[PDB]
Amino acid sequence: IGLIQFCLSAPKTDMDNQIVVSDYAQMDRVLREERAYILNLVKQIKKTGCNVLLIQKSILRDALSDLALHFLNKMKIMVIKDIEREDIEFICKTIGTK
Amino acid sequence: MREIVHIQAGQCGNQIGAKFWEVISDEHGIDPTGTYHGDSDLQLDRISVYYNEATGGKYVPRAILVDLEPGTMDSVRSGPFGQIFRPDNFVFGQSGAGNNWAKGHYTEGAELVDSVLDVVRKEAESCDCLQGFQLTHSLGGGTGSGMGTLLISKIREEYPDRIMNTFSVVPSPKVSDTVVEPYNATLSVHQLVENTDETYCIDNEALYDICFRTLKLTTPTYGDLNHLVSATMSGVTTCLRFPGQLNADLRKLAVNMVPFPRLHFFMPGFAPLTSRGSQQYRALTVPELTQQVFDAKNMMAACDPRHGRYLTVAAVFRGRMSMKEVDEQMLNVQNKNSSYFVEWIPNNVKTAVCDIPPRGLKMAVTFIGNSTAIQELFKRISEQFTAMFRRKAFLHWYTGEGMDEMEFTEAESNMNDLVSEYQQYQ
Amino acid sequence: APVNIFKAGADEERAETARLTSFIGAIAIGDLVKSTLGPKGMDKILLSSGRDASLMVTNDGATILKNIGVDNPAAKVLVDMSRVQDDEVGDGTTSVTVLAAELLREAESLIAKKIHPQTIIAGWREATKAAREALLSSAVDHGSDEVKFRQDLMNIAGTTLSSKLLTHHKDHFTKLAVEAVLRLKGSGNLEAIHIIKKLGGSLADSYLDEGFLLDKKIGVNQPKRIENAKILIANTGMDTDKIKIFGSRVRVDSTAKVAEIEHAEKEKMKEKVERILKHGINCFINRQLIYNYPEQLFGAAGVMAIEHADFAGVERLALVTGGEIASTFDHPELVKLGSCKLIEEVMIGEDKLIHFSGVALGEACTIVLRGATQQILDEAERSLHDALCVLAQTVKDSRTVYGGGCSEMLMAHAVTQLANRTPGKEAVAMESYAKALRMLPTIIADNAGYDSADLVAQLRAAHSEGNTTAGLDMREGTIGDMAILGITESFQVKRQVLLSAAEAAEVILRVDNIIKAAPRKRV
Amino acid sequence: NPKIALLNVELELKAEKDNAEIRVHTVEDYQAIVDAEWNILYDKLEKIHHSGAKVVSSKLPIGDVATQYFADRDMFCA
Ligand SMILES: Nc1ncnc2c1ncn2[C@@H]1O[C@H](COP(=O)(O)OP(=O)(O)O)[C@@H](O)[C@H]1O
Ligand SMILES: [Mg+2]
Repeated sequence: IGLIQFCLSAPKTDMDNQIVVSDYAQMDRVLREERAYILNLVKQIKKTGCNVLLIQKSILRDALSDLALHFLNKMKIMVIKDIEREDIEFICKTIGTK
Repeated sequence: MREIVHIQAGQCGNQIGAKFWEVISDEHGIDPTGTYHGDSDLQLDRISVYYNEATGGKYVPRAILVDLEPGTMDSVRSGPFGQIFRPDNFVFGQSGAGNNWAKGHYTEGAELVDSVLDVVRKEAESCDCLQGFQLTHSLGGGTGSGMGTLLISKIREEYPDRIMNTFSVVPSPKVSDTVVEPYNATLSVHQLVENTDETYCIDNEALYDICFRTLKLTTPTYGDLNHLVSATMSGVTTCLRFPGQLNADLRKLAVNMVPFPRLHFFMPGFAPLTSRGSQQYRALTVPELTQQVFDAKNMMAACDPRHGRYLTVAAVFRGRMSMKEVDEQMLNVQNKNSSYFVEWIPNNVKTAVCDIPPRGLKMAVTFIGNSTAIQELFKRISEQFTAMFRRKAFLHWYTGEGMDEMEFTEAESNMNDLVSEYQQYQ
Repeated sequence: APVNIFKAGADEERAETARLTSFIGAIAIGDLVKSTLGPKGMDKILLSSGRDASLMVTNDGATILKNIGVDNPAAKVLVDMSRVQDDEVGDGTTSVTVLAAELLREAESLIAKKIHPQTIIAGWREATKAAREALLSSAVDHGSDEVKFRQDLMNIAGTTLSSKLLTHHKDHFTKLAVEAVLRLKGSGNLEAIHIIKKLGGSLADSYLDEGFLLDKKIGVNQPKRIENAKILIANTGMDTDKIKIFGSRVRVDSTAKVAEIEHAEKEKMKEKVERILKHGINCFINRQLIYNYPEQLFGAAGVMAIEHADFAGVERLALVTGGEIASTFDHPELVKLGSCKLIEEVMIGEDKLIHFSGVALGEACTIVLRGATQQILDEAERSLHDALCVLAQTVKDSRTVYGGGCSEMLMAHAVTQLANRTPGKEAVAMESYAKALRMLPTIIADNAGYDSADLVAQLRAAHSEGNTTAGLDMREGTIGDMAILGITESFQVKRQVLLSAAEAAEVILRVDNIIKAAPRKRV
Repeated sequence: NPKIALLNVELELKAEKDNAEIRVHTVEDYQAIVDAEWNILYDKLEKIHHSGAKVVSSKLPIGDVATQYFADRDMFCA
């Protein structure tokens, strides 16, 4: 079991971020690079050796996107969302995660 | 230039439209029988936008009043300053709509809308540069949905490129008038997201609790209802009717209100809301009125902005004030309450001001902006549309005039597609 | 002005009901808090009509008058008088209210004697000038020989806490109040003594902590206790900085560059934590909130992280550890760190608090008030606040006078000696000033149930021939020596009782017309 | 013997054309824009100076910057 406080979604920063599209092939470089971004996040999770993920409940941005949900199901990984921020003290003392 | 012809079509459109010109004739100082009573170019320059000057000094409002009822529009004939319009801007209808969408399109609309288009043509002769049209109607009305949906489609055959700023009175989730109100609300919006660009949402029955709690009215009526709606109508057309530093007409409002053209349902409102006795015992400052529009106490519709997220925020102030304090106050809310605003827009709240004070109030602001508050209201309309159509209740009232069972199926598929259209960024 | 009234909804009165409403409204304020004066006086319970009434029992006269909401115009002068007495010296707010009311009660007796009210004002100015010389000549200073000054400080806290709810706790709460100001070793800031109120246990279970207590417990995966640590606090932002450039966006051409920017954002947030741990610390206190990304960095290095203590909580940690705020981390040789011995977590009332045991240069305290109900904890906090404020000014002004009714008989004797050396116009006003000063030992004697007609008469006969330290003994109900029993008060507290009551009674007595305007929203 | 300058201009720092968007790409040019906003206002004050106009009158408001500049150069404004 691993407790993850990172949001497996599209890349966004705390500052205002925008994508400028001014080319025909630039629309292909937006969708295919977003799929290659979260695939490096799933393969970093899968090569660690965990099977149960506990994602903290995010409010500002989306914690687990629909693109990230499909890669974690093919890696045979049980994903649990909506873990509250006040409950992470009880989880890390019980299972022993960080 | 940039002339706008006003079309008040429907039973609820003429009641709002009767007090819509009472605010414009009082703020501009336009005499109904004289020439003018203005003071400078803040009021006398923008007369030609909404009025056509006749020979001699008499001003005529660019307004078309459409109604399928003789008795309803007779109050705007010789009532509260209703003798100032053109005589051909009083198109009566001897056959009532009967709160039916199919009757106003195929029976009443097949014989009247060729004559209603002639009134827009005669008004456009005095327009040197037509900016667009506005349309005030209702979803729970027969003429507002019959002569509001068919009129907005035939006007695109002659004006395909001009902008549109429709005003829609949404039905109430609290009380109901008839069981065909989910039928009339689904059919009118289904042809409204097709080729329009602006549509507001005003709930009249939701304002009865605002007048009872805030405006201190014991027994409200329709006369007290349309008073604060006219303050919301004048707040949007403030920089359009008065010059200033933050120049933003309807052409600049059509772009900076919607990032996407389909999700064009806004939530109008204004601030402050004072009674007739407690108004003079209250001071109005810049952070007082700017922080009141975001709460749920200043909404014109039965919605909840405390569980939603906005996309574009525009505010127009009334009075000579320092507009640099508006941007600094709203930027501090975007950092502590970032779940309610947009994360990639550095200036979400736009600024607008004029130098003309309103009637009664000293300072006043209006709230124009879209959010996900229309998403929770569109689910209740499709919920009532699902239970009535599955039993096929009262379908012979619609299919007997020219509709079919496949007409409601396509009206249900795309209206539920609009629910998933707002469900992406929620 | 009543005849042919030129007002709309406003009314007034001149010289008939003006002084009538002023004397009724001021005596009823003084007779209200009359039963709360002295070491045997009862307390009041303040309640509202509803809508979160929030009952708050108080014996101090300032907290009673600031919440009652008197509608009388002249009574608001005595209400505001007790507010200034709590803000300056923090004691004698009940004593200055009865004394200002007993002056106007004697001024009501001069109504039927046809005495001019300006003669009473000029007669009381000479009476107050003679009363300042009685307290100034009887003040006992304390310079060197500090073993008698610490005994004198316990007599100040023993006199203040005797008139409060802490009656049979003078063996404990006196040491909790004297040693709290004694651990300040400087200015009386009155904010380093953080009082924590917890339910459960009796008032004898309350204690003064040798270190410091805090909330917002140490992280998630961080150590709970580090021995011999270096405490470094901060007042900087940890995550989601948005650093001081309003109108700055990330305008890129592809989503692969957004992944490089957000990795560069987390590298600069990691580099900020790496500049913190170069000092060689084990604990971290931030005034702002600490998010999840720097929390993992402090937990991996074995460093504590206390997030969002208080705005004034980092000031108490800076006074109890001997460090600095250190909001910028770019010079490790110019940042002073704190010192401690144990940062273990203690449990007080089923709540884990962070105990900073064994801190160096600890000029801050933490009083852990434990009571039976919340009404006792709200009363014992105000009772300790009325005791710590006098000791914070006694260390700045070491002049003390003998209380317990002894100071008022010395003040009334100096007025009576000069009342016989004046002509008969102002001598009657000075005799009423001396009778009002003798009412303050009369209210204390009658609250216990003693014979107030004889004990004040014995105090007047004692002070007439010697006996400058003779006062009222409330223990047995007789006359005793105040220097032997050890019932003393501060000079600045007793001076503000005399001076503010004479100035407030000067304002109300000089009012001959009360013209009240038309109120708003009252019909 | 003073000279009076009658103006219809704003002597404030926040004089904006209400539609200007200064998009910058680097921090070396970002500081040059902030230095340019002060040099626009200070160039107008140098035109009022070196002319003898010790008394300045304007129907438009004047901020704290141009008020303190005339106090250092011993000039009056309104
Ligand atoms: N041990 C004691 N012996 C005699 N008198 C005492 C003793 N303790 C307190 N008093 C008297 O009780 C009075 C309490 O006054 P208090 O209500 O504390 O005034 P304030 O409200 O201004 O603080 C003091 O004036 C003091 O003279
Ligand atoms: Mg006291």
